[PDB]
Amino acid sequence: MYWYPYASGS
Amino acid sequence: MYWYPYASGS
Amino acid sequence: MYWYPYASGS
Amino acid sequence: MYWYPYASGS
Amino acid sequence: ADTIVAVELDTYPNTDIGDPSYPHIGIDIKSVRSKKTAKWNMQNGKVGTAHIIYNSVDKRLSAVVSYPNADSATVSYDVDLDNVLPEWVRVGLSASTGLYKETNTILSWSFTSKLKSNSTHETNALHFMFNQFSKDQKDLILQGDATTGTDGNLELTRVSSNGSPQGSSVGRALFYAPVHIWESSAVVASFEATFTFLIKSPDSHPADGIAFFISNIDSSIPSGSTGRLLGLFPDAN
Amino acid sequence: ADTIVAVELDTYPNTDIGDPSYPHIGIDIKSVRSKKTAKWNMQNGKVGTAHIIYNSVDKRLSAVVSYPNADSATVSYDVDLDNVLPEWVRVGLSASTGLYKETNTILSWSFTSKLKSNSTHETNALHFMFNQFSKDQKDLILQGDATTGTDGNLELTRVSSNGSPQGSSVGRALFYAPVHIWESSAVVASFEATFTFLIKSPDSHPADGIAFFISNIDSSIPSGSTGRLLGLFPDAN
Amino acid sequence: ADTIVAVELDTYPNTDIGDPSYPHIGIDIKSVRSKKTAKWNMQNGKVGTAHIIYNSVDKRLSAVVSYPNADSATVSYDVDLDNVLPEWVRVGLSASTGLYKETNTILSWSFTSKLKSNSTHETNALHFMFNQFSKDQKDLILQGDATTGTDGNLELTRVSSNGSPQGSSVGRALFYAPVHIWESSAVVASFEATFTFLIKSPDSHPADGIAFFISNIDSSIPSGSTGRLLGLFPDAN
Amino acid sequence: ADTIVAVELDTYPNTDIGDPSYPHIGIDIKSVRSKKTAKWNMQNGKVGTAHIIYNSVDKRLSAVVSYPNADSATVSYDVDLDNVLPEWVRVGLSASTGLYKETNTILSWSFTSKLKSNSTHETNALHFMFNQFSKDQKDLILQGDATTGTDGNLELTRVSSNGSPQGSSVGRALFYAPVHIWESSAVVASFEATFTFLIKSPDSHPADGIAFFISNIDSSIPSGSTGRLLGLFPDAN
Ligand SMILES: [Ca+2]
Ligand SMILES: [Ca+2]
Ligand SMILES: [Ca+2]
Ligand SMILES: [Ca+2]
Ligand SMILES: [Mn+2]
Ligand SMILES: [Mn+2]
Ligand SMILES: [Mn+2]
Ligand SMILES: [Mn+2]
Repeated sequence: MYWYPYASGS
Repeated sequence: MYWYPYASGS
Repeated sequence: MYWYPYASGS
Repeated sequence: MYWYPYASGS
Repeated sequence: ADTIVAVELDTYPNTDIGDPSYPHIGIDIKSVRSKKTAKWNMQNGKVGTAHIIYNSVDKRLSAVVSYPNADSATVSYDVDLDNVLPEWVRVGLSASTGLYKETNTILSWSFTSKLKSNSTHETNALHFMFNQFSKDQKDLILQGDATTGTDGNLELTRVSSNGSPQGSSVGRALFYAPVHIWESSAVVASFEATFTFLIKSPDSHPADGIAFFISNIDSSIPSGSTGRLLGLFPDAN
Repeated sequence: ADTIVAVELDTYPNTDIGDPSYPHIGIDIKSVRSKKTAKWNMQNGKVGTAHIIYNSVDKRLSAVVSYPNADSATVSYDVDLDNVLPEWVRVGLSASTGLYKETNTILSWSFTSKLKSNSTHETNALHFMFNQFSKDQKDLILQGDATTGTDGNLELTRVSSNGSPQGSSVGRALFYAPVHIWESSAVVASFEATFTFLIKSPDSHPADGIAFFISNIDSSIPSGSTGRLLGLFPDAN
Repeated sequence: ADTIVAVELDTYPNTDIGDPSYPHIGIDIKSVRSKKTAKWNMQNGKVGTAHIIYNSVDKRLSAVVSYPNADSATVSYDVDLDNVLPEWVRVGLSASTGLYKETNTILSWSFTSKLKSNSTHETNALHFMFNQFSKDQKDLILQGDATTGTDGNLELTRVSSNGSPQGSSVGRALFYAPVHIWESSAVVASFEATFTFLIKSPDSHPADGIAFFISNIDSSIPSGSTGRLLGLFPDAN
Repeated sequence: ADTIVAVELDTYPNTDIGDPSYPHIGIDIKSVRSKKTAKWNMQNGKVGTAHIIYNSVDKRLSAVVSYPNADSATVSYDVDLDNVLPEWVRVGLSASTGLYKETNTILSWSFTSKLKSNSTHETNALHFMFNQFSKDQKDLILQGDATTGTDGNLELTRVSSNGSPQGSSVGRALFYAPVHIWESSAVVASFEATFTFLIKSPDSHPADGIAFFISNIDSSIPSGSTGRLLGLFPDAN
């Protein structure tokens, strides 16, 4: 979770 | 000793 | 580590 | 068959 | 009624209810009429080995049965156990005899169950292994004619003073603790069972078989389930 | 009454009944008056680990309790469990609070038991591992104020909705299936239990502790065994 | 050359050689051109888990890759390893970067292999579990840019002192002892590998991936197998 | 030289170097002159079982040797293996014959090693189990006259075309992968080995013994270590 491409759970 | 019905073995 | 009696490692 | 030296057994 | 899933080692063919015309191993889902079978070259008088496995990734239940230095019987069937069983169940062994008989002796039994949940390395596991059974086996639930202690083995059905099998007999042995076989928030659920057996028939004509089963926790021997029903089902439907 | 054997993590010093004047870990044999203790640098709020081991060869019960990147506390005691416990027992975790309180949270718990009988490699074994407890843990027997479900942990004693421990609380959790702990002819018998706990306290000094115990199968919380008695003993004899 | 079998966690889509146009997990049999793939919602910066399983009964190789409280990606393939791999192999982890990079960190890795020969319960087994790697891990063979020691992790590809991944890097880690993967008469053969990885990338899209592989004992990194080749294959055939 | 720690099953008494006057089992620390022994009722022609255990909490090395339906020999010795062995070692079996001979046959061999470090649940483990040995056992290092494949067993010393043991013979078998037996930042380090053997002497006079040992990774058979030296030590000092 610094950050991430096509991502995020809820 | 004590053998079986029909399928093979010793 | 909210806090603790006779404690603390290093 | 094939028994031993000195300590007991079958 | 009960919810039964079983892997049967059928020694007597009752072609009047679906049995192929020879000894076989099969997978039963809530019915004695196997969903899939495989001819098994049963060998009277010899100690054999049964191996059952299942994983929630493939959702395929497989079983292997073999004798030392001989070919093996194998049977598989795709099934989502989530839609068939409750999440908490009990596991055991069942066997029976009827007009014809055999000794349904269990020499050893082990089982392993693993559940990995919706978390990093969150695995629950249960494992038990029996290589000899004591007269008083407090961790086993003995139903019907099942008994333990006779030479460190588990006799699932009646046997006379020294080895003669009796007809019309039913017995089961379930592990005392309930088992968490599946969960919703589970990444991978798997279990594997193994047991060595010795089916013997003084006269060269055996029946009826041995089965490894999974059921609801309160399962008990159905009324009149001796013989062809392997102490698992109430009727032949 | 009950036959108990326990390794306690005593957080409060009850010098009025034998407790050394400082937090400690000890080995109790049928009495809250430890046969042997060891200083323990308990750490409020930190997750810790306890490791209990025993083998019939050395007949020595040992325990290790430690916190990450900190020193360990060790305690051993020579004891022949054959002459103390019945051959079939039940294992579990116990905890309590009194005037002072603390949370007695178990994050994971595992146990392994092996019985090698006097026969060409004939081992009986039991093993269970809990990395997360569910709201309905059917393979566990919860007694007293014990509950499972929150964050997937086992809370041995009462905790408020917000997370504050409550005074005068007792709780125990025992594994459902009986455990064959020893036998007359076992070449080797051994077991090892492990569990991670989290003890937090809002008030000054916390109390009263957590304990791993082995008891007769039908054991239950003695009346008034809250506080200094850790829910294990009826009196301080 | 080398005989390879691998389950890859492909982070970059190389449509020019078969890769579906999105991050995916796949099963490679002697070729970087996956015999079967599955979409994978890779999550930059999050610790994930990979689970690979195989058994000789079903002859089906399966893999599960997931992140906590997220969905899983699954992929299976029917393959008879008897006719693909020599009976003695070496197992390991491989990873790489090219123009784009990512960290290929392994936080833990375990493997279990069981070979049940055709004899009254005669099982051979191997099992290792690494929860933390040391600076001098003598039971591991590190190839290419692979290193162990930092935070007790295995860093498969180059990482700067500050923690930034480097481009054009290849690394592999193989367990020192050979593994008897199959046999002519094994009633049942099976293995399961598990490992948690942490893939982080500073630039736009990360690359190129991590892979679990099985190879001939004397295998080594092919020349120029950085980037799209995952340090496993010499060319893209 | 080498650093050897061993548990010997001495069949021939060489009272000229310390042996008590009868078959015994003993613990050797860098010398063939056991630090502690125990009379062992060796039974020629029978398959026996050896069980070795050790944990860093008690720092006590114990061994049990028994035959089915017979008494057992037991020997223990307090020793901090940290001050004796390097942290990476190799484990194996050794045996020899001299003027007198016996068959030093190994029917099975298993070993388990666990290391819990300065972290929450950070355990490294190694486990291998051999129930049958193949002609080509690539995961074993055979030294001296040791051979495998003969009926699925491991013959540690020369045996004629069908069973006659040879004099003046030495052989060893070490597990291929190095073992991390201890660490500084370790909370609990433990290992346990088990092997079944069959020592037979055509003439009713056997010698010289079998030993389970731990040594530096590069250990090899000392010059002239046949007979009384069990292929472990260069002299009788
Ligand atoms: Ca039938
Ligand atoms: Ca107290
Ligand atoms: Ca790619
Ligand atoms: Ca000697
Ligand atoms: Mn049938
Ligand atoms: Mn106390
Ligand atoms: Mn790909
Ligand atoms: Mn000696």
